[PDB]
Amino acid sequence: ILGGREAEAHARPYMASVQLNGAHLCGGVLVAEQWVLSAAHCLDGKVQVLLGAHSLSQPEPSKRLYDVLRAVPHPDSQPDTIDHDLLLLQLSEKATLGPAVRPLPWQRVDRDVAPGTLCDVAGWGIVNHAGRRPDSLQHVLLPVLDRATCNRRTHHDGAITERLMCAESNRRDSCKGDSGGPLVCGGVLEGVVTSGSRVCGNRKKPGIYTRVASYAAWIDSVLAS
Ligand SMILES: C[C@@H](NC(=O)[C@@H]1C[C@H]2C[C@H]2N1C(=O)Cn1nc(C(N)=O)c2ccncc21)c1cccc(Cl)c1F
Repeated sequence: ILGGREAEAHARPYMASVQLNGAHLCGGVLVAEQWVLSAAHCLDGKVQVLLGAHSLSQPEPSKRLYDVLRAVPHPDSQPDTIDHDLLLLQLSEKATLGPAVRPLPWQRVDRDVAPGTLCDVAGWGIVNHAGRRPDSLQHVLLPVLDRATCNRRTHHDGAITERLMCAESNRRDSCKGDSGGPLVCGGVLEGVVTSGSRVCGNRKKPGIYTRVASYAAWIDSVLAS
């Protein structure tokens, strides 16, 4: 997260770190007892999910690392595109829920949110241009950027489909390692940080997030498998 601040520890109990050989790979979001939603491009290394965490490195009572029974990339995702950029990770078992570990309800109405709606993105992604990686969860409050402005020639030039949304990227932004993490608006999961490479912190190139409501049938179908 560029230009953010350290998040209050365990105040987002749905935040997950998707890990590869015990190193942070992507954000994720606990959406069901046994399921973490993330981004398609995040993923034969050992993939785990860390829940209840603030620090990646430090012992915390709430911290628990879950093996993953199944990784289910969206079957229409493709490298070289950020369409359908979701990933569902079935944990080994139902996560132990408590104050620091709780599923986040996700948006089912497939309608756009208000322009400028202040949403919250958290992650363990890079925090500056040199690539400094934070130990502790960061977050940033970002206003939603309407899709029309996001698609202007000087911006993302028509690339933003109705299944995607944008937020402002003006020095504050998601960045590398934030992919797969939550964009939370009005207390509900609205979007998932995309996981294609993109410039961070450039106000002319907004952050892109996948609209979970647009993918309800997919999510429902995979969570009930
Ligand atoms: C392990 C490795 N993880 C990744 O590269 C993940 C894993 C794989 C999906 C792709 N990834 C991304 O981040 C993709 N991505 N998304 C955004 C975005 N939306 O702004 C972005 C902007 C710029 N470049 C890549 C970007 C990592 C390297 C260094 C530090 C950290 Cl903290 C870290 F996690």
